[PDB]
Amino acid sequence: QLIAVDEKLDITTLTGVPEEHIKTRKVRIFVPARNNMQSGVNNTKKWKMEFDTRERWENPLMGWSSTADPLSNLVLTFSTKEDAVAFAEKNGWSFDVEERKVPKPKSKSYGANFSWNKRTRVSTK
Amino acid sequence: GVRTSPTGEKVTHTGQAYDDGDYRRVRFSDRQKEVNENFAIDLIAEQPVSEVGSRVISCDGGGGALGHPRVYINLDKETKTGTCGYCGLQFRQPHH
Amino acid sequence: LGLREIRIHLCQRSPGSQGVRDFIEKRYVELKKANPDLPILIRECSDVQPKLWARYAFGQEKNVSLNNFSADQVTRTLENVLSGKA
Amino acid sequence: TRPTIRPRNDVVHKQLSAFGQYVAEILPKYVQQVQVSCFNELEIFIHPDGVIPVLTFLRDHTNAQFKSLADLTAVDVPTRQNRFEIVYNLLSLRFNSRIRVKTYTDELTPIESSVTVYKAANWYEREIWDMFGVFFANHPDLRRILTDYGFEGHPFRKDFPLSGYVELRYDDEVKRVVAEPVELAQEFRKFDLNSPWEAFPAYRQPPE
Amino acid sequence: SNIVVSTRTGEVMRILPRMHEDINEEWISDKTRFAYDGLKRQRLTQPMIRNEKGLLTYTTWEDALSRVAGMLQSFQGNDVAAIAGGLVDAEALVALKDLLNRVDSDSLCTEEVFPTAGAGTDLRSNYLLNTTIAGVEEADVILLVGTNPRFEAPLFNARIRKSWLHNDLKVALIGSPVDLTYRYDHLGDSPKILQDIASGNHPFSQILKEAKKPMVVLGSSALQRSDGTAILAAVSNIAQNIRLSSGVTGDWKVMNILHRIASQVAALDLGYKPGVEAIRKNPPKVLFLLGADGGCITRQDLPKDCFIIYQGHHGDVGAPMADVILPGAAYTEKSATYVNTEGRAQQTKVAVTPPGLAREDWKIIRALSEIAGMTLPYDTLDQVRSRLEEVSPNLVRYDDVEGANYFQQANELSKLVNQQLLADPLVPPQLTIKDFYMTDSISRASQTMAKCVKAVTEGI
Amino acid sequence: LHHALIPHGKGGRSSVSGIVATVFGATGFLGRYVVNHLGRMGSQVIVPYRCEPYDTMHLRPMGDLGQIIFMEWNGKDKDSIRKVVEHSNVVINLVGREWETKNFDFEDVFVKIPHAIAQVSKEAGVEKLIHISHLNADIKSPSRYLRSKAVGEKEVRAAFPEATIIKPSDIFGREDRFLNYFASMRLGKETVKQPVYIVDVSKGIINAIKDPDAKGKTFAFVGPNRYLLFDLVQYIFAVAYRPFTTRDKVERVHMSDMTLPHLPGLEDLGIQATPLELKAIEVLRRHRTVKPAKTVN
Amino acid sequence: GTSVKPIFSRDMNEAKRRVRELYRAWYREVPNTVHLFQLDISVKQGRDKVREMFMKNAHVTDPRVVDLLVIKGKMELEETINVWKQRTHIMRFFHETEAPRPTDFLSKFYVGHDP
Ligand SMILES: NC(=O)C1=CN([C@@H]2O[C@H](COP(=O)(O)OP(=O)(O)OC[C@H]3O[C@@H](n4cnc5c(N)ncnc54)[C@H](OP(=O)(O)O)[C@@H]3O)[C@@H](O)[C@H]2O)C=CC1
Ligand SMILES: [Zn+2]
Repeated sequence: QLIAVDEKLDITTLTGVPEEHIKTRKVRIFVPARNNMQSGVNNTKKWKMEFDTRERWENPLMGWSSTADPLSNLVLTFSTKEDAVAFAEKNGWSFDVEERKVPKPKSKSYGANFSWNKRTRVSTK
Repeated sequence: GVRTSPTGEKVTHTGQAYDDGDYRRVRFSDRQKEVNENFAIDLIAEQPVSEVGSRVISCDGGGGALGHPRVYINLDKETKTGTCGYCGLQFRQPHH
Repeated sequence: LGLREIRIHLCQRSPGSQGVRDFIEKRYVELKKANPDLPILIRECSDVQPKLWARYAFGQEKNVSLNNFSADQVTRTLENVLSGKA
Repeated sequence: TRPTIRPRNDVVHKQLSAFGQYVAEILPKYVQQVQVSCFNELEIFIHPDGVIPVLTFLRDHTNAQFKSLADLTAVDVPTRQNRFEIVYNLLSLRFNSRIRVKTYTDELTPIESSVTVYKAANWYEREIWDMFGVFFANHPDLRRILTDYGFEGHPFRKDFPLSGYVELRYDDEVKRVVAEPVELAQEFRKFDLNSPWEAFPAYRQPPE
Repeated sequence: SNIVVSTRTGEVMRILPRMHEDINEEWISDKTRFAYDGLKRQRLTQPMIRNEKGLLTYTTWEDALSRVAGMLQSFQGNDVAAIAGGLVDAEALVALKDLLNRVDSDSLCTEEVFPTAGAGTDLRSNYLLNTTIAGVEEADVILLVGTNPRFEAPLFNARIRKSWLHNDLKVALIGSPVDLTYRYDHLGDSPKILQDIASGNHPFSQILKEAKKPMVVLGSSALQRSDGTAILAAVSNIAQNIRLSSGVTGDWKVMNILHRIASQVAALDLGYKPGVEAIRKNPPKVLFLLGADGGCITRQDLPKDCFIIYQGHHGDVGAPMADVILPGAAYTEKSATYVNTEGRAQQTKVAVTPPGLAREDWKIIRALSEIAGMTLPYDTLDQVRSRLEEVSPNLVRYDDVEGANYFQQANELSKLVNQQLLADPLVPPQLTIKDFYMTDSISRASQTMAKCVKAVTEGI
Repeated sequence: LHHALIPHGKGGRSSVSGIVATVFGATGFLGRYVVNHLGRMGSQVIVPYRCEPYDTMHLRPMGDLGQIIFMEWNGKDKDSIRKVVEHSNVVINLVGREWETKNFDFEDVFVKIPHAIAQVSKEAGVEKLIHISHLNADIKSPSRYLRSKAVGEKEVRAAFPEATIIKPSDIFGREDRFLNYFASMRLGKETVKQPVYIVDVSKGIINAIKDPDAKGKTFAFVGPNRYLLFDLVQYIFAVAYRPFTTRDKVERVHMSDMTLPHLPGLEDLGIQATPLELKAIEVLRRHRTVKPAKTVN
Repeated sequence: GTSVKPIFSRDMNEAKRRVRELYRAWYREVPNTVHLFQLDISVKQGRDKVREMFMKNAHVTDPRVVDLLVIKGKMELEETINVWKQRTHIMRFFHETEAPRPTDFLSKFYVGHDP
């Protein structure tokens, strides 16, 4: 009832992707950086897979931005790094992974503002 | 105030005009180039500066709900005139 | 035929690089004493066998492994490469 | 609770919970989980091998007799090991009720076809094969139903590009309609609308 | 420093910081934030060759590549040379290294000068910031010689300021009395003071003796002057005294060097000879200017009818004095590797595409090799990075900063040659804020930096 | 080089090839294929048309939005020619007529109009001009057609020194007048014909536009094989399953096709000529209700 | 472990048998299709195209992937038998209207930024 086959999964032949968009593209697996314009951190929770930037040019008429690759707007969401890496390997895409960056904890204290001899004494408030 | 390009074309309010060597001009030959004659910058330049005797004025663009969101303009800087961010109108305190 | 440069890739914590490490810490300076104009690059590997690259004239390159080599062994190997004997 | 809030029904909530527990008790071999929504919707999560039994039970049991198949669809979640999620929506006219059955599969594991249970599933299953690539075993005729003939790829997968890979035009050299690699005069503008400052504390996840 | 490039319909909109707790904390400098305006002006878009009138005219890629390849095939040896600029990536550096090696040349130089005497660039720790930016926060005393970190490395100075405010760091300086946004102890301006620190007569030697974790930093500006090797020897002697007398605290790594350009550390790691003295001693008859815009080499100090090739992205002091011009890509237009002053390697990403006929730098060099018949093995970016791993395997580890300590070897190699210090004060180029806005080709091409300079010189 | 003239994209419909072509006589048999090849790569085409726009209606799908611009002109007038080629960097001349007309005889069609086009293209700063004339065009020809063709070649060479002259022989195509003409007849054994495929000529013109050193050269586009007229007509009638224009055309078709081995051909442009047998079925499938003709080399 | 649910075959021999069956069916269908849709290709060219489409997937070593490919191939074969497809669809296999994309480094370097 069970094949018990021992081989790495590869569904490349069944997805219908053209051959050039498989061995040439380079996916990036990462946690998006926090937008420094805002202090919220709800967009840095999941992992994202995104493809590399290709050529965009100006349309001779109307001056719009024209592109030629299909995977320009394709961004995938994953719960963990391992899930994203497994998906990338299964689909036959070469990937680059960089580890999650978490802000290290800091020792905040209001009373350090009004210091008797240290330099943390604030000039105003 | 519509200016004319050195080639002979009309320059839009954004300053757009094909230069001598640009081939795209061929799209206008035997046809016309659409340029709006009314320039908003010139039309708003000729508006009179309103005189109010209050330190802070309000502007809603005229018409109430048919204008733009209501804003408040400070007139303390006597060097210049307070300008509405939406309408472009000018206000200024009665110096002397 | 003319040696242009040599590069030693050694790993920091691997034990198979230990002898190579010793070589530096004991005789690298002395080798620079003998060879004031030959660039002797030393670089860092990570879970890779220690290696020695010799780059000759016209870009010809030849590498030799240094895994589990002793300090006297790598001393002899560098002498062989510098003197041109094979 | 003011007129701006959708009112809750508790009688139906309790009834659906009791019936879900009943179905769970009868079929412990396949049922993995039972849930009731806050808006009184009952959904059952089962093992893939129990599609034919469980559905049959729900169609044929005197207490259930869910005679109608409202809809059959699939949901693609790439982050799961079993990528595809097969959803069966059933309607019972005798008891005026609705149920949902949920199953999981992947690209290579097939699903038994429920044509022997509901005829309505036939076309639905075809659509799934056309749109997600999920294979249904023992189907009378499994083939594409929506896409063009010879279309490569399954468009409703989350990794399929929105504009596809090829586009059609007419060529006077060959005097026919041909397909070429897609090129857009204006590329689709991708908008990042997700905001920080999460909205619903009720759905917060542990920080692992 | 890590950044986020915000683009819109294939056009760079703005630059924002990116949080890295070890490099840039959370911020970027004004030049980094507002110099992207220079990427849209004075751009090189097509290849150019000299016409019969002696002026530069546009041409196709084949014509320019053949014109360069003819001279490359005709010459050989030291008659062929190259200089690497301050905005060049490791890919193009190794590409040009291999290309000129295939024609048997070793004149691979950089505009900035690092003393090659003693160990030179053979030991990696001889020219890096070994204490690291995140390690500045653990020091208790710090000595800065011949540098102005406020304009030479703004985020490094910000980290020093943070450690000064929070860890009660003690800062002392040798050089011109510039303002560093925090108070420091000014030892003096003459390099002789350094010698006193080695001798022990100057009391700052005693003050630094008791320091549990002392840090010494020497800037490349002090190394650019003619007596740079003597200065490096003196600072190394100071660090030797620190270790032997006060005792080896452990893996503290007191010796540090702070760089000014992003392309220096990678070139030093790739075996490039720092400084342009090799070109001066043996003038070449064909010269490659890989983004070289420092103005160090003019046509006056080259042989007549010399062949100059400029490959870059901006029209600057180095372009009009060239014979063949090859338009390249900017850092916002290619996936490229840069190694910071800590020795940490990081790769950029493609935000937009190069304008017009501009191509990637390593691709240009590889095509030139193919045309000249000295075809290089690598064909794709991964193959280039495999070559980089071959030459220096730490250029492919994209977040590591750690490295072995070889201070003792380089130190005892530095004690052979004894050049005397000059009697000139250590005056850095970055005396005032007005000297910080324009430093490279991208900055000089921007209206924003021009506006900043005009506002600084006169303000309303 | 006028940055807006730099190629961009991937050579598709919406790409930019940097070619701005004015194709005179684009409403003809060769004009449609030339415009199709120019538009499928993303180039901008100016189509100057004399006829009603209804007859130009089929050219519109060949290009993307704004890539094809249709303009009226008169051969007798120089201002119209000037304003059609004002902004083009490539000019292609495909103006030709096989018969006499009370307004245009052979001299105006093949001498005066090409001379005006070449002169205006030179005065306008056009970089490339491509001119088409018959292969058998000689001054000493009995026919006024080919004599006028030769005079036009000489005059366009004089006016435009960097003009590229193409001399295709008996092009055969779905909408041609060679296979259809023979199939509509429903004399030889000494005359030899060397027909050339329509797509081969289209690709040759495109490559000549692209080719940098094909400035002043003269090409002769000919097919792979030389055919005796009798067996060629036999094969034409056999493919169609069929049992086997005033004066100039019969004289032209009775003349043998010249051989000019010194001139470069399609091989110089990297094109493998398509044999007649492969496309004969495509052309003649519409004349209905195997044993190819023997060749001489 | 690594035990999975089969589709049609248990090991590679049965999958190879099914591939051979499908190849036989396509080979027998090629000339009938060439005549019926009134093609411009020859039968040898069509069978060469069928061989190329088969050889494209010659690197698969998973019986599940192989027999799913076989299922698909029977689907297009069934589309072709019943003339569900138009003339255009059959050609879509030949890319007759597409320009040739060069593969050497110099050509790609000259044409554009595409790697
Ligand atoms: N077998 C062949 O056809 C080969 C053709 N020749 C040459 O190739 C060229 C093009 O061939 P082809 O396309 O088949 O010819 P066509 O008969 O198909 O039409 C030629 C074009 O020239 C225009 N034209 C013709 N006469 C005039 C005129 N008096 N004034 C303005 N425009 C005119 C026509 O436009 P309109 O619709 O208004 O008439 C038409 O669009 C010609 O120069 C021909 O001599 C080369 C070898 C043989
Ligand atoms: Zn207003």
